[PDB]
Amino acid sequence: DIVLTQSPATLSVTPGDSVSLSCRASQSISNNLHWYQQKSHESPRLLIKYASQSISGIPSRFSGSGSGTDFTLSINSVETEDFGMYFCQQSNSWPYTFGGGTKLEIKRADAAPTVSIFPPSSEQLTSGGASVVCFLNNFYPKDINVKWKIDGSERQNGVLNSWTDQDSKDSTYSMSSTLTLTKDEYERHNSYTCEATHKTSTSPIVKSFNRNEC
Amino acid sequence: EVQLQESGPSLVKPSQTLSLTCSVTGDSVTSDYWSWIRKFPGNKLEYMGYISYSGSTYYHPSLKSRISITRDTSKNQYYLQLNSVTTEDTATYYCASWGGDVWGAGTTVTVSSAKTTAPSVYPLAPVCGDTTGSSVTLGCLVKGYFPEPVTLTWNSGSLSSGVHTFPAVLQSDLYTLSSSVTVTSSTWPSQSITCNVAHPASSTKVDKKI
Amino acid sequence: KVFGRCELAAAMKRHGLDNYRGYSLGNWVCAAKFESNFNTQATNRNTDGSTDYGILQINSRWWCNDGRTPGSRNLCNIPCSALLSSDITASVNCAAKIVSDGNGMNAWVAWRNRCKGTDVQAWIRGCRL
Repeated sequence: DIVLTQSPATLSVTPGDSVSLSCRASQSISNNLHWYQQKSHESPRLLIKYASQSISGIPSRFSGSGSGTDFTLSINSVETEDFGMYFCQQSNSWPYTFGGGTKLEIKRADAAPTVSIFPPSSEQLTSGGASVVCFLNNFYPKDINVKWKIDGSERQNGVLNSWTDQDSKDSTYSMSSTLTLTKDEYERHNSYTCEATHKTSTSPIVKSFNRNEC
Repeated sequence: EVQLQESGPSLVKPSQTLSLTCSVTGDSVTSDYWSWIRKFPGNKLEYMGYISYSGSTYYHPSLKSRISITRDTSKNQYYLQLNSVTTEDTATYYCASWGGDVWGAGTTVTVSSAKTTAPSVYPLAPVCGDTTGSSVTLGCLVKGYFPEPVTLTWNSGSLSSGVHTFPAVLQSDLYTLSSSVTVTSSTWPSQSITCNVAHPASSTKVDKKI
Repeated sequence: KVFGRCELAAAMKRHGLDNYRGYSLGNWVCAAKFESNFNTQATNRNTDGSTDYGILQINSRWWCNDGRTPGSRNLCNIPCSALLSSDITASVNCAAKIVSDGNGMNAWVAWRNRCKGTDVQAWIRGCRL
């Protein structure tokens, strides 16, 4: 099956900037390569067909080039409504296949996350469970690393993370990280920590609490 | 003037059959080749197959055997049948023209053996009520519900700024989600802040004062 | 426009027909030769009121709309006049859709009778493409 590799996986730009998205095929597909845009909560939209053919009704700022195994989708001065996902799809051979996509996101100034940690509620504990929650809000860029530590030991099991889409209001990102244990496990330990590493500082942001000495 | 629309069960149990209908309006179902494409979490698109004018079909080899695409010329609809599904078949399903110029809005189909389950709602407050700086962040943890979605508000909607409600994640077959709200330290605890969570599927709505 | 054999082979190659859905370029050059002698303006009227258009003689009853053909399906969603251009873009786009049906190139009777199974690559040998 033909594999389509898109690069970069993500790219952050300012409206007005021009960009070029790459799509490479594992086998030659001649001109049988198509470009789609898919914005949040919308269906895919065909932008360019057969590598470089224009489609009536698509803004002129979108153009495509390439042949064989190397293709490029170009956007002349990106507009505020152009942010979202872009995918390439080949129709040279069955099965038709899609590239992994390139995410076009809005560039803004870096911002460190505001971190808050929360112990298990009295109600969850009564029910026999124990979730420790950490919020990391309004940071930029999106890449960030969160590590949990219990009594000095890094903990991976029981950790679930969730990320919001880029914020419509301020173009930042937010994330929640939750460590879920049973009441018994939770009461067997004392120190609970969530550390966030972000490019806004070489020093990780550390939030913590001790179950036996609030 | 051609428009498409997917319809069918939003929930399918493991080992059972997934069925979707695509209603074509504006033109005949015999006026084009029609396809089914699905999108898995992580932005992974899969071209499931298509049915062309002669009635002939092409199916993705990874599916081959479990899939069938058919059409009804009288109702101007075409269909998708995917047998023996598993959790990995959970995705957003779209019907679209072979030319790619028209797409339905898409419909989510989740594969799970879970039964409707109301959420447990827990308050998230600072360790032993210690208010630090000039602002305070509180939260609400919604755990163990099925199926999605739930709607969460703060103070019945009267507290709407400084809120972050995160996408739900699957935890042992059930969904969990959280929401954080940030207010000035002069706001809380002087004024009560309550999380309201509604789960339509189970006809429940609970309030949790922080 | 009447194409030269190699000139068309190079154009069809640029338009993606070399190894499209398993068909080598030779099939398309040979098909074009028997359908229209490489003439983009070729037209043939049929008994049912339909007309074949272009270098690949595409029918107005199923594939394109000429605004005066009874039973028009317009499967390629294109006006037939687009299939008579010196620019083969429209004809190839349509051919690429026609051949995506299970019948493949058997859609072109001239191809079945004069090209299917032969040394179709002979049609592009000698060409510097």
